[PDB]
Amino acid sequence: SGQADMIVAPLTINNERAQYIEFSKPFKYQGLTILVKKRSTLDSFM
Amino acid sequence: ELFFRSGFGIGMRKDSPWKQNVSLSILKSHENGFMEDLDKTWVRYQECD
Amino acid sequence: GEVVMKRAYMAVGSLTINEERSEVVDFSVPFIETGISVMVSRSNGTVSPSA
Ligand SMILES: CCCCCCCC/C=C\CCCCCCCC(=O)O[C@@H](COC(=O)CCCCCCCCCCCCCCC)COP(=O)([O-])OCC[N+](C)(C)C
Ligand SMILES: N[C@@H](CCC(=O)O)C(=O)O
Repeated sequence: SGQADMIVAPLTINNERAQYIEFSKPFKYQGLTILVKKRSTLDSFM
Repeated sequence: ELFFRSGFGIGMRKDSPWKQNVSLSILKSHENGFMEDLDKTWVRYQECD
Repeated sequence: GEVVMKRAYMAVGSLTINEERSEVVDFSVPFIETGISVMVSRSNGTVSPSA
């Protein structure tokens, strides 16, 4: 829309976005990952 | 395991008179170790694990 | 050198994008991430000095 002249952000290079804007060479190589929720249980000597 | 291994880029418009020199200044900063400086100071902290 | 001298229009292979090449040839988006890594024969491995 002309509001911004550059997007300096973690913008993922995609086929969808590449049809409209010019991505640079990646400054960070990465991928998609799944984040999930994370000692000793010796009750006693018996 | 990692999937959809697409990186992060700088977005500019189709014309983008800066498109070529931005990419050349990003490959240069990988080789110079500048991006390893940024990874050290912003990404590699390792508080607890 | 083949693409630079117009002997070929493409250089599909294991070419790594870098500074000097991008000033004479027009690379595409990477299809696999590489870099520089060090391969060392494993040192077997031992127990900690304070086990
Ligand atoms: C390495 C082996 C070689 C050496 C072997 C030596 C031979 C041993 C000789 C003899 C043992 C004779 C049988 C008595 C032992 C208790 C059994 C019992 O039912 O206790 C119950 C109550 O116990 C407790 O919860 C308290 C035990 C710890 C605190 C100490 C209080 C005094 C108990 C001892 C008084 C001294 C008696 C002295 C006269 C005999 C067990 O409670 P629980 O909740 O069911 O526990 C399950 C375990 N869990 C919690 C891990 C899941
Ligand atoms: N693949 C590298 C050469 C191999 C290397 O030296 O790591 C290149 O295209 O120049």
